[PDB]
Amino acid sequence: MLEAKFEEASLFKRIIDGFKDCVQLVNFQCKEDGIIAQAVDDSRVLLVSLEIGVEAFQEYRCDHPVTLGMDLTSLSKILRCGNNTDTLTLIADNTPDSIILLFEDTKKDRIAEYSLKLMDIDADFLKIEELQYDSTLSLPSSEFSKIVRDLSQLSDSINIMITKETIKFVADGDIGSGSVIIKPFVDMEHPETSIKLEMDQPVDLTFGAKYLLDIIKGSSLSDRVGIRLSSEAPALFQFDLKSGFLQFFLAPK
Amino acid sequence: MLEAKFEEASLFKRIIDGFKDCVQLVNFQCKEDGIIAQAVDDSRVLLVSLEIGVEAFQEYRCDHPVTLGMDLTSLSKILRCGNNTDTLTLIADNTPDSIILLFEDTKKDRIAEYSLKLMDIDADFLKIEELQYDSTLSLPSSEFSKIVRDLSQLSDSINIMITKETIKFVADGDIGSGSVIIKPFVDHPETSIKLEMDQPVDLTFGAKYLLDIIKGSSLSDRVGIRLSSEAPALFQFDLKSGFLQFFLAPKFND
Amino acid sequence: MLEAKFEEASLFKRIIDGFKDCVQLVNFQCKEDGIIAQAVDDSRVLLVSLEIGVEAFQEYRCDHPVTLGMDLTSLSKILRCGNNTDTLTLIADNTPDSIILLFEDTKKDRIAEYSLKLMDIDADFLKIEELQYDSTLSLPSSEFSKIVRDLSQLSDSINIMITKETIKFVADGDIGSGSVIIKPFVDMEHPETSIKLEMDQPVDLTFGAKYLLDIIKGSSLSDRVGIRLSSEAPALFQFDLKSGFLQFFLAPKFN
Amino acid sequence: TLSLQLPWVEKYRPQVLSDIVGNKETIDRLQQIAKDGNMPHMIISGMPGIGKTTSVHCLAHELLGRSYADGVLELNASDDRGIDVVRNQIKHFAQKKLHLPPGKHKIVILDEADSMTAGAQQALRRTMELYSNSTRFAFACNQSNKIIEPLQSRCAILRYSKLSDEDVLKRLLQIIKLEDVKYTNDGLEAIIFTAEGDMRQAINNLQSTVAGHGLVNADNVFKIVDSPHPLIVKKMLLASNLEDSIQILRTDLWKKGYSSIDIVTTSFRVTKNLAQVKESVRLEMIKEIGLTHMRILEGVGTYLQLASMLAKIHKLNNK
Amino acid sequence: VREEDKLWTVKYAPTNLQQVCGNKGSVMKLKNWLANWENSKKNSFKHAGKDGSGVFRAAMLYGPPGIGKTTAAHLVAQELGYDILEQNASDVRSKTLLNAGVKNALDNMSVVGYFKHNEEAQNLNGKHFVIIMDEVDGMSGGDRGGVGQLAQFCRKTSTPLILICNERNLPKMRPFDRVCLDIQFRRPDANSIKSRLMTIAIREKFKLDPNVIDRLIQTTRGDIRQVINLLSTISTTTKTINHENINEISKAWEKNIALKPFDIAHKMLDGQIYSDIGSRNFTLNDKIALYFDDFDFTPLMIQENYLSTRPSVLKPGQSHLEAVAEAANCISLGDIVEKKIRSSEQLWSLLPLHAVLSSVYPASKVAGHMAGRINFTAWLGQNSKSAKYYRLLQEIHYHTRLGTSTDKIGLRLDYLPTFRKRLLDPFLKQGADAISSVIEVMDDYYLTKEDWDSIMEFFVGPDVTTAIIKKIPATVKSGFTRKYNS
DNA sequence: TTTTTTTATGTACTCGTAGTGTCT
DNA sequence: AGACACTACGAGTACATA
Ligand SMILES: Nc1ncnc2c1ncn2[C@@H]1O[C@H](COP(=O)(O)OP(=O)(O)OP(O)(O)=S)[C@@H](O)[C@H]1O
Ligand SMILES: Nc1ncnc2c1ncn2[C@@H]1O[C@H](COP(=O)(O)OP(=O)(O)OP(O)(O)=S)[C@@H](O)[C@H]1O
Ligand SMILES: [Mg+2]
Ligand SMILES: [Mg+2]
Repeated sequence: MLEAKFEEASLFKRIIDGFKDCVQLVNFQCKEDGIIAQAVDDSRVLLVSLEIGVEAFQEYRCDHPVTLGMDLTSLSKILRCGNNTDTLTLIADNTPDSIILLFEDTKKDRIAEYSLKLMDIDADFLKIEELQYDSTLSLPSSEFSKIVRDLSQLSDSINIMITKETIKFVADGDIGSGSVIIKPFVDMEHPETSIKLEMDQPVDLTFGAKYLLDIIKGSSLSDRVGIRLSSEAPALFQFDLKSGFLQFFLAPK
Repeated sequence: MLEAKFEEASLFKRIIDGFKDCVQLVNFQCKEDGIIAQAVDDSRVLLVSLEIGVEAFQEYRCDHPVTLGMDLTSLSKILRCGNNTDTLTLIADNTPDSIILLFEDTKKDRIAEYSLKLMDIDADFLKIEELQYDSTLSLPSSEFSKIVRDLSQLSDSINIMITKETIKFVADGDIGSGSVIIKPFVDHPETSIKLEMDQPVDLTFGAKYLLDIIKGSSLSDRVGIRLSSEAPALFQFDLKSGFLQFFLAPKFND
Repeated sequence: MLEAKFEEASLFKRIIDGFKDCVQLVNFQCKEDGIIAQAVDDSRVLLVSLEIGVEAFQEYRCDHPVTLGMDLTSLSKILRCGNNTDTLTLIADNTPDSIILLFEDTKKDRIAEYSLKLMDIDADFLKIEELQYDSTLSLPSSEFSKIVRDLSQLSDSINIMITKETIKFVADGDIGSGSVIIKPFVDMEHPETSIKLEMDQPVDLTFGAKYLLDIIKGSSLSDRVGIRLSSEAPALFQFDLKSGFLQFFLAPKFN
Repeated sequence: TLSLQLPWVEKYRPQVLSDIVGNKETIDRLQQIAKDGNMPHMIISGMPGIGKTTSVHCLAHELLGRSYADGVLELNASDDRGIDVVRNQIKHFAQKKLHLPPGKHKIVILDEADSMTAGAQQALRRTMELYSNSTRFAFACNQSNKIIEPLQSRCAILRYSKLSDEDVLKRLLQIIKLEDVKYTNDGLEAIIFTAEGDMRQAINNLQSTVAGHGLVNADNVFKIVDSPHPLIVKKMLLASNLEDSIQILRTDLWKKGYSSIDIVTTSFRVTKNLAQVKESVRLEMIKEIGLTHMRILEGVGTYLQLASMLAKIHKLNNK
Repeated sequence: VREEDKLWTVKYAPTNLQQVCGNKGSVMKLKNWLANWENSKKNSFKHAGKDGSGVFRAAMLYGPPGIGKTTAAHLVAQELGYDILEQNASDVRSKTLLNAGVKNALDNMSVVGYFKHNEEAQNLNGKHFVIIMDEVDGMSGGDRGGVGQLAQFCRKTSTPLILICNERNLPKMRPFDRVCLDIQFRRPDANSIKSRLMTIAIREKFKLDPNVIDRLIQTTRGDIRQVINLLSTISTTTKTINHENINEISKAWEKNIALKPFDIAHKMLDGQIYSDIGSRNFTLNDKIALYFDDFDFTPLMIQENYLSTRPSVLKPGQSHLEAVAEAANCISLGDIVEKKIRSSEQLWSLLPLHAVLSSVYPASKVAGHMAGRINFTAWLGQNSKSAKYYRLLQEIHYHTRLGTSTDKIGLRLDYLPTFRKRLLDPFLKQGADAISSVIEVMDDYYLTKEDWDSIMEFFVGPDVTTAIIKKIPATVKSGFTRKYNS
C-alpha cells in the first residue's frame, strides 16, 4: 500500500541523523498529506516534531492513515547500507509487521533489499500550539552550532538575552565567563547567512547546555535555523531544508 | 642467510594489512622459489594462505628454506613507519633469532633499519589440495566489501545462494532481513563479472569472517570466489607473482 | 594596564596547544618588550619557555610589568571559542585579575567577550639558560615528528647520538629494535627541507618517549625545528616563530 | 655538595649466591639449580629484608650468564601488571624465540607478586603452562596467601625465614672488614637487637651510625636509633603493678612523641602475638584494647584513655 | 628440544587414559557422555539414557586444581576423534569479541580436520568441534565478562561444549546450575599416585620409600602437580628421602589455602584448639587468620551455630547457658564494631578487632563438640525476605497515604490488623455477595489486587492466612478476581 | 550444607561516543 | 574534499580494605 520513492537515500539519512541521540523508539504516523513524527524525551524538556510533506518526495502515495513504530538505532543501521547514487523506496502493507526498503541504482543490474521490524510504542498526542512568542530570530545553523558547542565548554547553563536590538549569549562558568554579542545583520550578496531579529519586548531566559547541544544536531538539514524565544512558553527551534522541517520545543526553567 | 629486496614497501604493507585481523602468528617459509605462509585462525575456522614468487622481489637470496615465526601486530607496527617510496629489504642471518627490515629512500641516503624478534610457533605444516568447484565467479572486491558491510549490520550469518546464474546474498537477523541479488554483466571490460555455474550451491558463512576476508580488498581489483557444497569456499586475491587465499568453511547444512 | 591585540587570533591557539598537554599552569610575564612564559612539567622533566615580541602583537600597550598566572586547560577552551578569521584582544587591568579575551570578526560585526580567573602562583619563572652546546642541528619539524612518532611505538626510551656528520635515533624495546640514521645535507632547491649540523664533540643520551611525543606537538608552529644537545645539559628543542620562539628544555635519563 | 655515594645495602648487594647468608637450605638448593640448570617455576615468600629479591636476581644472573639482558623479563610493582600486560607483553616474551644453552631457560621475574590482580594471576596460569619448556616464572612476595592456589600448584614454594643473630653478625663483620670501620661488641649487639632479623635495616642502621658518629658503639646506636617499639609496649603490658606501667607509658611512649594510635595498635599486636599469659586473659586484654581503640579513632585519643586502658588491663590481671 | 629442558610434570604427563591417577568414574562418565553426543544430537537430546548423559549438550568439570581435569578432557578429545580447540582466560574473554567468535564457531566446521585427513574411514566426527573452556571461574563477574553468555551458549549449540573450572559453587557460576552436566573430579587415591611416584623415582634414579607418599599427599592435599614439583625441587640436593628429613619438607611445603566458610566454622568451634595444649599449637594469630580467610561469612556462621554445640571448655561453676549468653554479648559487641567498620569514616583498621569480638571470643566461650550439623547462616535469606516485605509494605503505604496519613511502621502495626478484618473476613462469613464491599473499601484507599495479596502475608502467629485463603471457596475468589479485572 | 551486607575512595577494565590526521 | 583506521578520555561495573 504505502510506497514512497525517495529522491536520494542521503536526504532520509540526514533527516534521521538530525535526532539520533534524542529519542530511541518512536511511531511515525503516515497520512496522505504527509508524514508526522512526535517524540518526547524522558526529562520532559524537548518536544521533537518532524513534518515532511508530499512535495519533499519524488513520489509519495498513500490511501490510509497508518502508524509505523520503530527504533532509531536500527533505522540508522538500515540506512548505513545507503550510498550516494541509490534511491530509497519504502514499502508497507495493510498489516504492519515489517517495512521493506528497496535501494535502487541507476544501473539495473544491482538492486538491494532490506527489512525493518516494527516495535509497538505508546504514541503521544500532537503539540502544535501557536502561543505568541516574545522575540523571533534567524541565524545560520553552522554558526549557531558553533556558538552553542563553544559556550557549552564554560558552563552548563546558557543565558539568552534579547535587549536593545542586540542578542547576547552568556555562559558564566567556574573557570571564567563567556559572552558572545551579535547584532542584526541583513545581507544582500549571500542570502543564506544573515542575522534576522524581530523583537517586541526584551527577553532574558536560561537554558540547558546539553539541550541546545542536542538541538544543534539538526544543522545538517538546513543552512539557517529559526529560534523563537518566549518568556512564558517553550522556546522554538526550527530547521527547514526546502519543504520538510523539524522543530524542538524546549521548556525553559 | 636471506636478503629479499622489495620494489615498494607499500606492497608488503598492504600484504600484511590484508590478513592481519584474522590471524596473529604466521609462519613464513622462505625457499628458493619464494615465500609461502599458511596461518590457521584462533577459532580454527578460517585458514589463510599466501604465496609470493621470486619474480616479485627486486633481489632474492636464499641458501636454505627457513621458517620465520612472526606476530602480525608487531610486523604492522614496524611496517607502518615506512613511506610509499622506499625500498624494503628483509635480512636474516644464520641461526635466525630476529629479522632486519631495511627501509632505504630513493631520493636520499636516509636508511631506517628495524629489528623484529621471531616467535616460536609450534604448528604443523599441512597440505592444500585443489579440487573441482561447482561455481567459480569474479566480481570487484570493493563491491563485495560493501555488500558484506551492509549485510553484517543485521546478523552474523550470510547465506550465499548461487542459482540460475544469479547470486543471492541473504542476511537474516533480529531486525528484519536483507537481500542482495546479482546478475553477471560483462561489459569497462575490467569491472565485468565472469561467472561459471555448474551446480546450484547453498552455503552459509560468518559475517565476521567475510569482513576479515574483504579487509584484504586492496591487493587486487576483483575477487576470485570458488564455491563447494562439501568443501570450504576459496576466496582469492591474485597478485603479480602470488596470491592471498582464504579457505572459509561453511556452516552446518542441517 | 595590559592591552594586546593579535594580528591573527589562531597563532595564540597554536602556541597554547603546544603547552596544553605537557604543561598544566602558566605564569605570563608581560613587559614593554613582549610576553615571556616559563613553565615546569608536573613531573619536572621538561621546561617550556615561550617568548613572543611586540612584532606579533598588531597593537601593544604595557604600562607596567604584569604577571598573569592561569591554567591552560581553561585557556585552550577559551581560545577554541574563537574563529579562524577573527582577531584576538587580551586585556588586563592595573592589578592583574580576571584577564579578558575579546574575539572580533573582521568580515562581519561580532564581539565575543570571555573572562579567565587568574591564579596566584608563588613559584617565579624568570630563569634563562645561555650556555654553549656540544652540537646544534636543524631539521624540518615534520621529518623529526615522523621519526619520533615512529620510534615511540617500539619502546619508551629514544636515544639520540650525534657523531661526525651523523644523527642517529635508536629505540630498543621488547618487540624488536630500530635506528634511523641521517646525514646533514644542503638542499638548494628548497631551504626548508635541508638538515644542518654543527658538532664539537660526539653526544649520546636518551629521552623518554612521552615527553618526546609531547614536544613534537609544537611542530605546527614552524616548518623547521632546531635541536641543541650537550654533555648532560637540558636539550633545547626550539621552534622559531616570526616574532620569537618556543623552546623545550628536556632532561635526559641517567644511565 | 654535588653528588652522593651508593648506600651499603646497594653497594654490597650480593651478586653471587654464596654471598647470601640467608637460609642455608634454600640457598644451596638454588645454587645447585643454577649449577645444573632446569630451573622450575618458583614462589619465594617471607618477610621484608631477608634476601628474596637478591636471591632470585643472583639465580637468574648465574643461570643466564651474558644472556641476562635478553632472557630475563623483570616486572616490579612499580610497573603496570594487570590483565592487559599479562595478555600482551608476558605472552610475547614467553613466545619469543631465543637460542639458549641446552640447560637454561628464559626467566620472568615478578617482584611483589602479592599485589597482582586476580585477573592477571588467573591469566598467568595457561601463560606459564603452555610455555613451560622455554619460559620459567619466579615470583617474589611477602604473603603467599595472596597468590591463588592454581598458581601455587604449578610452582615450587620457598619460604624464607628470619635471619639468626649469627648470620647478621657475620655479614656485618664482613662489611666492617671491607669498609675499615671502628666498632665494638656492644655496638654490634645493639645494632642486631634493633634490626630484628632485618638484614637490610641492619646494614642501613650501621651505615647511618657510621656516617653520623664514626664509631659504632651502643650509646651512638641508641641515641641515633630508638629502641624497638613493640618491646617497650610489651614491657608496659607485662608490668605487674599499675604505677610501673603508667610510668613506662608516660616516659618511654608519651614523653617521646609516640601517637596514641600507634601505641594502641602496638598494644593490640603484642597482645595478639603474646604467649606468656593464657588465652582467655589475652582475649580479655584484646577486648579492652579494642574498646580503647574505638575511642582513639573517634578523636578522643589522649593520655587518659591509655591510662584507663592500662588500669583495666591490670584490673583484669588483678584476678 | 631436549629432555632436561621440560619439567618433571610435562615429561610425565599422561599420554593416554590408562595412566590417569584416580577419578576413573568421572573420566568414564565423561567419555560415555562424549561418545553418545551424536546419538544425542540426532534425537535432539530428548533421550538421556541409562547413564543420564545425553540431555545436556555441555559438560562442566569441577574440582581442585592439579588432579587432571584438563588432561583427561584433552585425552578423550584426541581419542574420540573430535577436533580439539582450547580458549581460556589467558586469552581475551569478553562479551563483545568472545561471543562473536564462539557464535561463529558453534555451528561452523573445522578446516584443520578437513585438510589434515578426511578420506580414510576414521570417523564422521572429525569435521566437528569441541570447545574446551578452561578457567571458567576466572571470567569477570558481570555479564560483560561472558559467564552468562557462555551459560546461554550451553543451550543452543551443535558442537560438544566442555567447561573446566576449579571452583564450582560460586555466585558468578550460578547460571551454570541447570544447563550443563556436572562432573566432579575428587581427591585421587594413594595407590595410583604411589605407583606413579615409584615409576618416576626409579626412572630418575631417585631413592624413595613407600612409607612417605602418604604424608606427602596428605600435606599436599590431593595435588599431583605439586607433588611432582616438590620431588623435582628437592631431588636435586637430597638424593635419598626418608623418615628423617620428611618433617622439614612437610613444614616447608605446607599448602596454605583459605578454608570455606563451613570448615572455618568447624575449626572455630573445635574445643581442642582452645585447650591448654592446643593453644600453643594453633596460636591466636592462626585463629585470627582463620577469620581473615573469609571475613564476610565467618561472623554470620558463628552467630548461627555457636549455640548448637556441646561445650568442653566450661569453667568450673559455669553452665552452657551462661557461656552462650557471654558469647551472644560478645557477638553484639562485634556487631557494633562491624557497623562502625562498614559505615562512614571507613574504619577498616578495626578489622582485626572485629576478628576477636565477633568470631574468636564467642567460639572460645562455647568451644567443644559439634552436636548436629553445621548449618549455613540464615541471616542472608531472612534479610532478603525482610527487604522484600519492606518494599511491599512501602508500596502499600504509598498507595494508602491519601487516606491513612500515618507512617510505614504505624500502618503495619495497627492498620493491617483492621484491614484484615475489613477485606478478608467478609469473605468467610458472608459468601460471594460481599465482593462489592471489599471493592469499595479497597478503592477508598486505592488498593490493588496485588496489594490485597501482599497484605495477607504480613500477619504471623495465630493469624496465618496462607490456609485461610485456601479455605475460601474458589467460586468467591474467581468472582472477586473477575470483578476487579473489569 | 549455599548466596547477599549501607557508605567511601583507590584500583582495574571495558565499552564508547568522540576529534582529528590520514588515504581511494 | 572525504572515509574511515588509530586513538585517547569518559561513563559503567565491579573488587578489595587487616
Ligand atoms: N642474606 C643476605 N645476605 C646479605 N645481604 C643481604 C641478605 N638479605 C638481605 N641483604 C641486604 O638487603 C638488601 C635488600 O634485600 P632484599 O632481597 O631486597 O630484601 P627482601 O628479602 O627481598 O625483602 P623485600 O624486598 O622488602 S619483600 C640487599 O641489597 C642486601 O644488601
Ligand atoms: N591424574 C593424574 N595422573 C598423572 N599426572 C597427573 C594427573 N593429574 C595431573 N597430572 C599432572 O599434572 C599436569 C597438569 O595437569 P592439568 O590437567 O593441567 O591440571 P588440572 O587438573 O587441569 O588443574 P588446573 O590446570 O590448575 S585447572 C599434567 O601434565 C600431569 O603431569
Ligand atoms: Mg624486594
Ligand atoms: Mg587445567
